[PDB]
Amino acid sequence: QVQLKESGPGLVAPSQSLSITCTVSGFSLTDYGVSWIRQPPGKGLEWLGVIWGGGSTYYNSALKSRLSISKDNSKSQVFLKMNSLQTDDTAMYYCAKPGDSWGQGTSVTVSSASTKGPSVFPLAPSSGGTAALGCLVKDYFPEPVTVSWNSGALTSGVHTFPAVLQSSGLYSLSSVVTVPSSSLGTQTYICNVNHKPSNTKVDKKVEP
Amino acid sequence: DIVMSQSPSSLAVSAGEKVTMSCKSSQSLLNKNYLAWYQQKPGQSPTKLIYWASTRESGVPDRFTGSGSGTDFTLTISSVQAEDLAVYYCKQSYDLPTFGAGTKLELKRSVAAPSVFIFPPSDEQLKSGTASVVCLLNNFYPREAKVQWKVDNALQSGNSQESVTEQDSKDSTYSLSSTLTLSKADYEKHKVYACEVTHQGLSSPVTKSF
Repeated sequence: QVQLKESGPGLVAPSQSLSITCTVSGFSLTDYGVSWIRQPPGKGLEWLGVIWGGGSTYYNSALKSRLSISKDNSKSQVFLKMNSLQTDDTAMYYCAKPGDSWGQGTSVTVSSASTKGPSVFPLAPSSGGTAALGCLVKDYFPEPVTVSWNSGALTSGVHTFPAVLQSSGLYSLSSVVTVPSSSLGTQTYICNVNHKPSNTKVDKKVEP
Repeated sequence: DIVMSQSPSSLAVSAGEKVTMSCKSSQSLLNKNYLAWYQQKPGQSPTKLIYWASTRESGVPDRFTGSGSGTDFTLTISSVQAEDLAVYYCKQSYDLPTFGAGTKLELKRSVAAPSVFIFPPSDEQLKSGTASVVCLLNNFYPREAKVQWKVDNALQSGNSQESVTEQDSKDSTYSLSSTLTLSKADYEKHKVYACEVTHQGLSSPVTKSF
């Protein structure tokens, strides 16, 4: 079954150029059109463009001039190129195929600032009937992370908070999971924290 | 481009209710109406629900009803579940596709008190001369809480930030983190750390503390 996978930088400088590729499997691009949609944080969906089978490309009127969509059937790939990026262009970027399935999306932040990986500190459990624990993901930039527990295995009771801005202008969040106090001794909990844009992968033993 | 006008922008609704949301288009969509409806769950990654106005997508429930024609369209949910908590977008495809601004459908539900957990700074972090103390408010409704920190009975201000989750997809509740930030210095000088939480679903304020 069809899947689409986007890949792109995560952070880019204003006025520079953006490149995202969508790698597609489970269908052939001679047969299907792939379109691009972006979503700026807290805003709605905006349609960027599409490339048809023998594409033949159409764009979004407003952005038409800044934008090029091309593809490579052979490599099973579609490219989105955008230039003179402003901070307005900060969005989650998706590619998409009765229709119709979307990629996960790639977060793209336009800022002149540089990348910083997160520090991860454990939120350790202590002294009704259930207990919380967690990890603190402090000062990183840009979005996002992308926190999990036991490399997938744990997904219920888990909350991962939206990133908040520090006065430093860096982001931080916490990821907590609830468990029963009983399980605390015998069960072991590790949080796996990824920050694509800085190439940081961290795992943390969370002990009582 | 064709302007796509969606309404209302937001909808608060108990799980029992039937809800209906409109999407008008500055121009007509008929050649088949090229109107589509999308659903975006707390990200996620939007899924297409309905095309040509009224025909649903594969594996999509019978509760989702698309209707209307030419210029005025409707999306209906018959008995909204908690899992339907999402934002819904319409897309015209007749021209260069454009989306409406969207309708956030929030779930209403009964008042639920928060369970409150507190977390001292980790030894690892303290070796960096900073101290984050965390107070967690689990699974509550409404959104929608006062969190107050006290160090050694001394009320705090300007030294905390809060993050609220999106409403839960299965029970419609919120969770909240409050985070006190201090220097290793200010922290080590003091012994007792408390968050006091007041909330609608709480007879009197609850304080967790170490």
